[PDB]
Amino acid sequence: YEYGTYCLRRGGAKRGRAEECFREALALEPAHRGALLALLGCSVAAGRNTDPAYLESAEAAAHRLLDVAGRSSLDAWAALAVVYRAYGEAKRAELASCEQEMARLEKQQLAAGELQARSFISLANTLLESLALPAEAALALELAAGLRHWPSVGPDTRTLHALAGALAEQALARAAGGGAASAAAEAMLTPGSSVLSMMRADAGEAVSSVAAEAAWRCRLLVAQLHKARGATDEAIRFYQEYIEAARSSGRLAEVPLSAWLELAEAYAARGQARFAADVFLLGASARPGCAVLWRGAGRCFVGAEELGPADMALSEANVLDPEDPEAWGWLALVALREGRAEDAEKALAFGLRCGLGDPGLLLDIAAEYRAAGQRRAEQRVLQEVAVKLMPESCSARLLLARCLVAQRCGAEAAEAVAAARQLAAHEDDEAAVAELEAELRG
Amino acid sequence: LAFGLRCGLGDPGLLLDIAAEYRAAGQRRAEQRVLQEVAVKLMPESCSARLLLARCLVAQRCGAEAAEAVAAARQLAAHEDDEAAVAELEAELRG
Amino acid sequence: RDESGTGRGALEEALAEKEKRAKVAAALERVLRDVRMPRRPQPHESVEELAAGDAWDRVNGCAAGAVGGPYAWPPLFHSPGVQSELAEAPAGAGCSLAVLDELLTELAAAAPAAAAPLAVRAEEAKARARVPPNNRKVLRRA
Amino acid sequence: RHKVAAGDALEANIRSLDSRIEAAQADAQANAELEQLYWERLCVLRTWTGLGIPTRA
Amino acid sequence: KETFRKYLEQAGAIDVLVKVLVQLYEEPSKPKTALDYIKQCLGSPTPAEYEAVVAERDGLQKQ
Amino acid sequence: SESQKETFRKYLEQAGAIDVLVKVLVQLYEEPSKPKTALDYIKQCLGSPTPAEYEAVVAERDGLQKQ
Repeated sequence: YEYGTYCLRRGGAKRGRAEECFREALALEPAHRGALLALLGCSVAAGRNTDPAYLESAEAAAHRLLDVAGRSSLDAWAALAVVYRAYGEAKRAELASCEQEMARLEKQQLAAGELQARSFISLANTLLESLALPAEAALALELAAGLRHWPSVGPDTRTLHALAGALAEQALARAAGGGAASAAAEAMLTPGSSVLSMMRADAGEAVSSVAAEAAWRCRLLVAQLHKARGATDEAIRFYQEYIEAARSSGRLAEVPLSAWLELAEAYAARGQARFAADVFLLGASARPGCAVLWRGAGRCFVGAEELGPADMALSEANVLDPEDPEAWGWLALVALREGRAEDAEKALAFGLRCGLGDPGLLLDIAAEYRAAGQRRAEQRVLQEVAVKLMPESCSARLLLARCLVAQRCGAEAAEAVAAARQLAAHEDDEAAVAELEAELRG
Repeated sequence: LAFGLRCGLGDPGLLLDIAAEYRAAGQRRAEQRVLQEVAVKLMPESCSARLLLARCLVAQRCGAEAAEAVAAARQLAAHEDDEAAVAELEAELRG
Repeated sequence: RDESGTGRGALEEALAEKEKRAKVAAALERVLRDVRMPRRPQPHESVEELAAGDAWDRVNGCAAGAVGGPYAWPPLFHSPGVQSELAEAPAGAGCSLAVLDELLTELAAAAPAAAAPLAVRAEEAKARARVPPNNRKVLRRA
Repeated sequence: RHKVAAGDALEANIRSLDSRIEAAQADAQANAELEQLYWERLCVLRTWTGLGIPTRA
Repeated sequence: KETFRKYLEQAGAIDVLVKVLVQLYEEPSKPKTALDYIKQCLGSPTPAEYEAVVAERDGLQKQ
Repeated sequence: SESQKETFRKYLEQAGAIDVLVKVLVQLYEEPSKPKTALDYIKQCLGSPTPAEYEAVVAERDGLQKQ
């Protein structure tokens, strides 16, 4: 299920792989979360006509699995109702009697129908966040709207419905990735918006017990919408206000790691690189378990050219041993900038033995080696980065050719002659090729 | 294997077979502790085993083990196809 | 050093095989669901061909005296292959439905063994004649 | 009334071929003609579609 | 997956396959080698060498 | 009709089988170089449209002319 969620994070690339993982989990064992994930993944199917094709007709097995998970389950009946309403002509009529079964059942528990709308919202929260299916979130919102008791529902549940709808809209914009994602952000920033109403309800302390938990995420999404709109300074101010509220209630209790990364990126976009490094270090100190944030904190602190705090953070980044292919390389770059030539060479070798080398970090390390020039180190770094990390980029190939020419005269011009035919669509590469030909002739 | 290494006589063919068995389900530490000792102590004059260990070390750690490839370039097992294989391995290490 | 040389490649190969199987099943499902039998025009019958049907409908389905009256059941339609099978008189409609049955009654005494195999083909011809050739022909019969 | 009688002969023909088909399925289990029968079964089925005969579930 | 299906729909191979299957189902006398009937419905597969040889023979006859 | 559709599916499964088209689909998916027209891919799949003995008649005639 974790692998399927990771695959569904990149939904448009490995959807077949995610479907295969869900099928493998379902064949291995009956899991409610796995069945829900498989149903939410098959629910779109490009309008139920893609490779899944009649997955709408095949979801009778999913409905049977839902009935096996719960004999009288509001969430299961709501999932079946959502599937019928999104994929049928009259099957929602049987879903209305299914919803009427729970409506009579919910009254006995009290002996309103607030749980009737709450059943769809829980499926909406699972689809939008855990399953990352904006289409399934929209279908669950449609089912919640199609619940029979529209007028008498709870305003806090209606506030939860509005928060789910805003999350679904943001997820739809992010999954589309085209047109104008800021147009939805402009609508959310326009006067009288639902996100503004959620912020006003957060400001109001009368009903803060059950509304502020969703209002915090609403404010974070509003800050992200402002950042996507472009007002990075005002978005950073709103995000800092949200972080202050998080410090008031519980700092790592929400653990907004992606939001902290976005805030660090927004602060680093402006000139406050040292302030961005301080904020990243504050988040890392608040959450000592998430050692992956320490790598980004050290990368941000390296920009202020203060190698002491950079190495101090890089030690905690390297505490997480194996998955530090970029952190070990950054530590090697820091050591090569300050002194430890042999240790930097060993750490660069360890980073190369690790999975992936970062292109920009490799270019910076190659520039540092060129400054503290060594022919063998330049050949080990720049040529490897050009061959593997940046095969398409001809500027790195030209730099490696110049380094090899300076290292071993005109006799090492084999790579220069090989890569000199196609070089970066001219501009300055014509002058670079002219200099390379002059060096080869010399 | 540690007990046998502490023991005096390591058999060359048996060590080569054990190294091939480890390479079938490769472990880098086992390969470095087996094939290097076999090519150094059991058969230093040999070239084919040294070339195989050089190929394993190159596939393990890229340019850090190019010294073994250079040593394979010194003696390439009476040339023939072994010299061409060593040249291909050297080109791969350069790439 | 993570031992990702083996195992990870096998998992990637298994994922690729599962994806290929899913894509093949999807293509097969699309091709199977695309199946449809197109509508076609009703094939016309010649007036000479229609001449044999109506006379047979008079002889087999409208003659007063046959087994079933003028509304004998099940209905039958005249086809050249079935009619030639029955053929294989002075009124010109010999070896018809009414003519052969009395002949099969007549030829049973002389040659029951010959009548046994011929009636097997005749009954199959009688069974096939129940199937109408054309859509409007059943409407014409009705 | 004419539509039911035409489909009655085809359904009996469909029953007769399926009896040959199911036996050929048993024959294949003990061991092509089934593939030969299906097109003839499709020939009978399309005639019901062509004439517009009512289908039986 | 979905991109491959979209590319196949743009190519139109599903339409040709459906037409071939419709022709095969409509033809009563089903051949034993249905792939031969499918190839006959499709057209001329791997005939390029024979076409070149026939063109060479026609040029020899003309000259 | 449902019976007509079931008979068509059974006939397609029996005669020719889905594996013949599945092999072509699997080859097209495995090959990353896919053309704009799938007719070229079908022709590359081939399947001897003319028979080997049928195509050999012109070759035998040419050989007899050369003899």
